[PDB]
Order: sequence, then C-alpha cells, then structure tokens
Amino acid sequence: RLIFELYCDVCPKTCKNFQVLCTGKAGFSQRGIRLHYKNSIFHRIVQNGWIQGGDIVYGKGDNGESIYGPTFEDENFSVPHNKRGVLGMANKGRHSNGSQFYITLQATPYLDRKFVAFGQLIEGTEVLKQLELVPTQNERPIHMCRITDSGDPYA
Amino acid sequence: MGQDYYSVLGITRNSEDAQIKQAYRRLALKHHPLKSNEPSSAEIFRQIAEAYDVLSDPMKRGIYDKFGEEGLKGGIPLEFGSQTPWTTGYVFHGKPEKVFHEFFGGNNP
Amino acid sequence: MGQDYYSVLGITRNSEDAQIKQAYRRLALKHHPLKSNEPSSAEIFRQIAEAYDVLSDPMKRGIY
Amino acid sequence: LEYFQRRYFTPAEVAQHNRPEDLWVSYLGRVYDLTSLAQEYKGNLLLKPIVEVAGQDISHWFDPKTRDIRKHIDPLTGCLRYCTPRGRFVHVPPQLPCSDWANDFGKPWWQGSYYEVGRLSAKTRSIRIINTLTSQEHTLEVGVLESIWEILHRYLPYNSHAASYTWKYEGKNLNMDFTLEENGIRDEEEEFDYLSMDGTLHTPAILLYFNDDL
Repeated sequence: RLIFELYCDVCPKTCKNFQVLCTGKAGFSQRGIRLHYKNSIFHRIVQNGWIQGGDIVYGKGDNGESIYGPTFEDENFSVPHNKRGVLGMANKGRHSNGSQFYITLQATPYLDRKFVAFGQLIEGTEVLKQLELVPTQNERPIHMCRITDSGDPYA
Repeated sequence: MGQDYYSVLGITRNSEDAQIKQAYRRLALKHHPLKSNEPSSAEIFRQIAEAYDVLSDPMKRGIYDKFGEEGLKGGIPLEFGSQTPWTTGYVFHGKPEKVFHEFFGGNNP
Repeated sequence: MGQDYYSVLGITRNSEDAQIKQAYRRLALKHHPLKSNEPSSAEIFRQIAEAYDVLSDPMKRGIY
Repeated sequence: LEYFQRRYFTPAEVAQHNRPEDLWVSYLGRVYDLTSLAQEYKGNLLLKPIVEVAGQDISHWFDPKTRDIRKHIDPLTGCLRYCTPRGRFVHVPPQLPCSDWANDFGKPWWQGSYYEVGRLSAKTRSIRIINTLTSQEHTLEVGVLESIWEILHRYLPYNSHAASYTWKYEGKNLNMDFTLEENGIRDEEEEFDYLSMDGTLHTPAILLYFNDDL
C-alpha cells in the first residue's frame, strides 16, 4: 500500500482533486470517464527519476481528466521536489494538470516551477522500491503495475 | 588496505545514485586529460572511473559494501548450487575512457 | 549550410581516426596538384585538407 | 522480379531515398524504410531530425552493442537518458513527466524489424563490364557479397539481353550463383591503398561473350 499525505493548506484545489480521484466520490465526469484511481495503471517508470500513473482513461499516458474538467490550472509551486517520494501532477504544459500523477524516486529540483507538487509518500517504502525495481522498456513497465484499490485509508 | 571507492569519489557510503553520478561528473570534468594536464590526473581519473563502475552497479555496490574491495575483486564463496566455488571477481577493464563514454554518451562531455 | 567534412572525405560520421587518415591520404594523393591537373582539383584538395584539419583534432571534431 | 526482395542496398541507393515521401535510413549495416513512419508522424516536430538525417548513416546515434540509442547520464539529474544532440525525435521519451506523451507505441522504429528492407553494402567496389561484341564498357558499383545474379540485375537496364551473354573474367566463365570473390575476382583495394595508386585505372573487368539472343 502507498499512503500519501496531501498538503491541503498549500494546494487546496489540487489536493481535493487528487483525494476525490482517489476516493471516486465524483463518479463519472461529463465525458463518461470515471474519476477514480482504481484500475489506473503506472504507465511510465524512470530509473532514478519518477514513477508515473493516474491515466484513468486508457492507461497510455496521453490522457486523463480531473474533477474540475479536462484540465485545471497550476495552483502553486511552493512545495519543492527536493526528496524522494514527492507527489505531483504530470501535465502537458502550463495550466494543464489532469489525473496523471508522478511519485519522485529521488531529489528532482529540475521539476520545480513546472509541475505542482502537493504531497509526499508516507508509507510503503518497499512498495515504491519494488515499483522502481520493475524493469521498463522505453520507460514503460513490462510488468502490469495497477492500483487495485484507492481512497481514504481512515474512512 | 582496500581502496575506498566512496572516498575516491569524495562522498558518503550511503550516497544515492544521483549523488554518486554527481560526484563522478564533477571529478571526471576536473580530472579529464583534455582539461587537466597533471601527471597524477590520469591515475586519479582512472581511480574515479573504477570507483564509479563499482558504485553505479547495484550488485557490485552491494558486494563491496558487504565484503570490501578484497571480496569484490577476489569473489565471494557461492553457498548454493554452483560448480564454481567462488564468483567471478570484479576486474576493472583498465579503460577509464570507456566509463567516461558510457556516462557522457561520447568522448566529448 | 556549411560544408560537410565527412561528405568531403567520403566517410560516415562514425568513422574512426584511422579511417579519417586513410580517406585523407587517398584523396590527397588523388587530388594533389602534382598529379591531378584538373581546375577543380585544387579546390577539392583544399576542402579535403580543411576537412582533415577539423576531424583530426578531437576538440575540433567534438565542436563540429 | 516483381516480388524480388533485394537483400543488399548500396549507400548511394539508400541516400537516393531522402525525402519525406520516400525516406530510407541506415544504421549498423541495415537499411530501414521509414516512409510509413514519416507518413504517420507527418507534421510532428519529432520527425524533423529524421527528415534531416534522411538518406544518411545514423550509426553514430546508436550503441553497436545493445542496438539502442547511445545513453548518456545527465550531470544535473543523475539519470540515464538517450543522448540526442540534434534534439528529441520520434519514439524518444521526453525529459520530464509529461501527460501529452504516450508509451503505447510498443517497440520503437529502431528496434522493430517492420521497417527493415535489407542490408547495406558497407564494403563495395567498382567492376568494369566490357562486351566483346560491341566493345562497350560500363563501371558498376557492386558489393562484395552481391552475387553475379544481382550484378546482372543491376546491369539489366544497361543490357536487357545480358542474361543470354556468357560472363567471363580473364578467359574463364563466371559462376552465376557465386560472388566475385568466390568466382576469383579478388579484392585488391586494400593492396592498392597500401601501394598508393589510383585503383580506377585497374578496376577489374568482366568480359561478356555473345552466344545467342534466344
């Protein structure tokens, strides 16, 4: 299990988007896409980089829908990617954050002021280590890495 | 006494792969033959390239952390189902430009 | 567009220094003014000598 | 000859296809037809390096051992990454976590054999072909591994009736299925380079003797 703490004081709209996409309380969006991280797969894993998942539509990495629409604006870049386990959205550019998230596997200061960091990984060091140790072909994992369940661990 | 690969790279034993690679690029650029003309720079660059070749590989780093350079270069005893009683010990190929080419993608960094 | 030194020497970009020197030696002997009397031979020989001068130096080859 | 899949392509023939509508590239001794790839990725900025290097050898882009792109480690990040001095191209993952990039392409074009059309005649030499009937002579750039059947296939525009001619070198008939070295026309190019002369004057000549036109 990968348990994440979401800095709601720093990025309130962002952490609400991630938490609802974790719980799936929104159900389905206007495009018919489920807004829930169950069966969403880790489509991109980079050695000494990041692991990227959250493609809730196809699992291919080119799509994803947030709870406020297709894309929502970048809230802030106050949280730095200065350590392993920093959680943020992968976006197509400025103000294009969706449902795809990345978890950093080391300190990545080059990701600052480009992707909104909003949280950290707090439990599951062995889970993240095994995900990092999964072999990849062109950064796509050969093995089938999936989020079997998601939501609030204290609900 | 064995050669401390972390001390050759000038970093800590528990330095991550980024810190190992950051130590290598700073020291290789400082001690490159095209930039440094000191007679000891070639030996220092060879030690740094050999140190990076151990620490970049997780299997070589694990054996070196568990048994030292003596166990790494001389091999470790295989405890389960091997015809060879010892592993093939790590031998540096003696070409620090090959480690430089692998790290920087070419002869020119 | 600048002059392609590899195309002037008639070699690929992955050619080694020995292949650069062999291609330079064959082309310089073919296009030497003492052997070739063609009007374009002097210009071709100058281009080959410039191509060898760039590709022999590892620093100049890396910049190019 | 309509379905004849040619196994060897000369570098001049590869460089002839250097257009976006007909793009051939060569690396590590193999020729790849990326015309379908260019048609698929037309209008993309990643296609621009491939169009630029179209008709050229890109063996310096790839590691000869692993048959993948050469890998450099970024000093700032401490991570392995494909080295692209000319910029990112097709099927290359980006620098940062980006949700506009998809890994659904599967095997890339440089690793798949779908685009491969044959091998590249990296070693090649000229051969003179002289007819004993009309006293005509041509010079053909052929590969060492190219058979006399493929040599006559290349010579067929120059003489469509050359299949009925008897191919002879120094008075003895050439074996049709063999190569030039197997027939006995030795490669003296390295000797000529060592001995420092022009090999164009002493390019070996194959004499064609007429038998019938039936």
